[PDB]
Amino acid sequence: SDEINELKEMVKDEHIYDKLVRSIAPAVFGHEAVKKGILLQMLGGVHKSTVEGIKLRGDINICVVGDPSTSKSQFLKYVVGFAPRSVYTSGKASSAAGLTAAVVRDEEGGDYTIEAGALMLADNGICCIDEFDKMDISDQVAIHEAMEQQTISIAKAGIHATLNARTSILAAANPVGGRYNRKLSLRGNLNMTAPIMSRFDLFFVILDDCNEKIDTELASHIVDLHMKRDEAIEPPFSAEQLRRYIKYARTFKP
Amino acid sequence: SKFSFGQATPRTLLGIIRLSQALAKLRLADMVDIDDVEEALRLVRVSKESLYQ
Amino acid sequence: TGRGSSGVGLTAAVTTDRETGERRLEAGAMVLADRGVVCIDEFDKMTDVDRVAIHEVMEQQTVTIAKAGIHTTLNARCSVIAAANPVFGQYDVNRDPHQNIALPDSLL
Amino acid sequence: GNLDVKKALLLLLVGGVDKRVGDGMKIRGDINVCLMGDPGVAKSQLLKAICKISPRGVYTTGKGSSGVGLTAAVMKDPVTDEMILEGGALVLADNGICCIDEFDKMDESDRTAIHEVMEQQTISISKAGINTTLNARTSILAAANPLYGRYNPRLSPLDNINLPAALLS
Amino acid sequence: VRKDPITKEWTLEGGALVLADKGVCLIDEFDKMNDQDRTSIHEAMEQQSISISKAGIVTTLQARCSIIAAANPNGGRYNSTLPLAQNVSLTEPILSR
Amino acid sequence: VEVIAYTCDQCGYEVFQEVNSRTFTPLSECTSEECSQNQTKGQLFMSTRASKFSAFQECKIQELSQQVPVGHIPRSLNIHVNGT
Amino acid sequence: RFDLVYLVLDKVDEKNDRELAKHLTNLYLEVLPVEFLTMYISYAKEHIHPIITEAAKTELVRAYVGMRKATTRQLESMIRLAEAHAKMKLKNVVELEDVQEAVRLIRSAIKDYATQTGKSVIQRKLQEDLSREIMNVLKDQASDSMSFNELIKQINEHSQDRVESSDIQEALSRLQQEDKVIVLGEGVRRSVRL
Repeated sequence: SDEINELKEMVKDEHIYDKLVRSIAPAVFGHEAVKKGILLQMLGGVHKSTVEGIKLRGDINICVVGDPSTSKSQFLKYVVGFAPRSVYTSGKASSAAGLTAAVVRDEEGGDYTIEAGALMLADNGICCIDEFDKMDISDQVAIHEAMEQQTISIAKAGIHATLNARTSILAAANPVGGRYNRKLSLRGNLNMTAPIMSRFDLFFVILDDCNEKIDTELASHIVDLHMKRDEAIEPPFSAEQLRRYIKYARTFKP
Repeated sequence: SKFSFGQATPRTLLGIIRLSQALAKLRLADMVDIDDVEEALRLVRVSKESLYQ
Repeated sequence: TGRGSSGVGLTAAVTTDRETGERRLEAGAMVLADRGVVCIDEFDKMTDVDRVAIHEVMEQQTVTIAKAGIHTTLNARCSVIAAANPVFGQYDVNRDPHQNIALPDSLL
Repeated sequence: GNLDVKKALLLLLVGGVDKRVGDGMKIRGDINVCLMGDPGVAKSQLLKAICKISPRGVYTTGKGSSGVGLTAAVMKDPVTDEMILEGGALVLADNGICCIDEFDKMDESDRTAIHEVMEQQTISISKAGINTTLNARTSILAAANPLYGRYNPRLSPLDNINLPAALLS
Repeated sequence: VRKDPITKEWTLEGGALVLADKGVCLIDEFDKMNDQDRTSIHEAMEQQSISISKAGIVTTLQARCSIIAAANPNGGRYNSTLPLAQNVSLTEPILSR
Repeated sequence: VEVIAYTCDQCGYEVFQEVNSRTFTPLSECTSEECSQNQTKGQLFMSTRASKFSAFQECKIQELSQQVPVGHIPRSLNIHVNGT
Repeated sequence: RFDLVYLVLDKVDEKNDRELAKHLTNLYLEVLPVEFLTMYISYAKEHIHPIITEAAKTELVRAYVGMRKATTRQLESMIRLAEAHAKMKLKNVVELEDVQEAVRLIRSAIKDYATQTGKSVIQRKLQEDLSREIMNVLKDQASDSMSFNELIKQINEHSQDRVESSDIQEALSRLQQEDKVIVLGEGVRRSVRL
């Protein structure tokens, strides 16, 4: 086609690093720092590693903390229709199943069968899950096991099971008061334990301000969005022609 | 919060109309008046404060 | 001996098909108790499901059941003899004499 | 004694149509009186003796027809036509006396069951078999037993009844 | 003890240890479920070759298994100058095996 | 059922029989007097309106629970109805 | 997740409760259609899908810049009922004056919040003085030993602005996270050292 030729022209550009970061999602304005991160999560890295032993990390996992009812929800709404087969859960159902992988009882002649849960089906998928504060303490070591090596193990009331569900998590929890302290550190406002922080990368905390200029421009930025038709913003790439572009990007090994 | 309940609902007001015509039904001499409903509030005051002894 | 499986005063609809076409409400433990005495132990070391049964047979002489079959009021003249133990050792004198076992006062 | 309470009941044994409303304004009728207290005069045969001589007023207790089997349901039957709509009390004692005892018994189903008749006209079977709804026109006479020993009158009330929203409004 | 089908009997189905004759388990810090199963692994070494009789047969299998573990102190490795009973949440006897 | 009527739509001779217990069997078609005994026999089948039918209803009894002895539980019994 | 709330009011209110009695005084003795309005809306929901012009957006930003004197949750929903009221009263096109009744309802929505969860006035003082009561005894005591009988008899009576036991148990779980202390039952503890 010419679309296979379209990549060969588009791979020979120069500013496409900046073209990509400007063309992510119209539901946010500003903050290029968070935009650079979610793109790198969207693509994959390397996973091939040393001979006879450890498989290393497959990817990067990046969370974002911030005050709720703000621009945090927009990326979450953005990726689940944009990513390949990526699923979304809230994780409040922490005792029955789902997040916590939990065996079902006997039914129609079989006890000890495997269960669902939006964790072991993030194969080529970037699962997303929020609100880490409001669950219990038992899952907080369970997904902690799910982070370091890409498998999980279970031997609950039945034989042992080793399922290798390689994953790529992405989170958005809440601060301890809704408002972020400034003079202090994030060690108090993380509202988690210590070793899962170091098991993670950095969160790129979203700050806010009551400034008399930034509100009006965000007001004008939001009113053209929920216009019935004012599509005057030009992202230089489409949804699909970005989608095949990263599908050209994945197949190397630098 | 010592003894009493209720904060004077109209649901209590409509009920006191309900039992009045009920007692006007059993003792029908076609006398739906002040004395007939005086039998009615006679019962709500003795049902209430049964705990004050 | 006061082992409190459900069957202390009931049937649990055990029929065993009685030669292909006969269903029988087999007498658990009240056909022996009639005009006699019984004794059971360990009241507080029991579940809930026996305590609801000893409620009925004390307020009323009869049990009546319809499990997968027939409603039937069969009569019973029983008289229990109890045996329980206090909970917190020798704590009877330094506290209230009442609530000292704190099983429901439906029976007390 | 107690001529006050024996007078409070005879008015409710006649009832009567509240108001022929005509338009779609289904008004509340058939008020319900509840009792409480722990006498030793065997309070059960005080109330239930009234029920066994009053018209169409069916007896019930805590065991048996609980708040899930208070309405009708579908069950097992003999080798003849199974999955019939076997009932409890309220699908058969419509417009009468629902004389209940033992209010602390099987409350996980009963606390739904008392609101659904105090709410007008939603006695139904919201099962996986059907979604049909039948009438609701019956008075309620309740006797709640207290907590352990005596109800302490110097203490706060509602220490022994567990439904604030069903009572004070 | 996995239960029977309709014309069957209450048989005996092993789990982890009776498979693993020379292997590996893990107990680090499942803090809630610590008191549940720790009364079943520190009698695998003490009363070595352990089996049990719940609601069935009274037998005893053989399991000369090996245990390794990767426990995790509450926070940092030197949470105190104070000793190991202050550091880990385990008590003495299960630690002493 | 108390009476029967099979028609073979050739002779119209309705064969009658007494009703036995709750299971019975229809007969053949070459048994009659006119539609039989030839090379062609009318093939029998039933008839509704020419078959008089009765009433029937089953019930079970128990005991008064006052004349029962101190021992065993009471038992049931089967009863039938006929006539009206 | 909800846009605007409301609470109903109640008082003694003698002129109105008497008037409310007059309503129930009536309705016992002896166009408001039943279908005509129902077919009026069920036609009018999917047939005409109305527009939006600049005549609303100029006043719309004029509202919020004085409102800043949530952030955008309130802004997304405030046009939707502004659209639907324009969709209701004039079943053709946009309105420019439909927004005064939009700001009429949401101004009554924020009347319910004049007076911990979305508030921090108690949370600008509770974290401060609780960060003071650690540093004093840890400069008096050579150890990190702090028993349970001391802390009830130290911080319940220094000030009467804090509740007794409803928030002191949750006061220490964040210090469990902030490299200060540890829990050892309803007794002895273990604190931070240098």
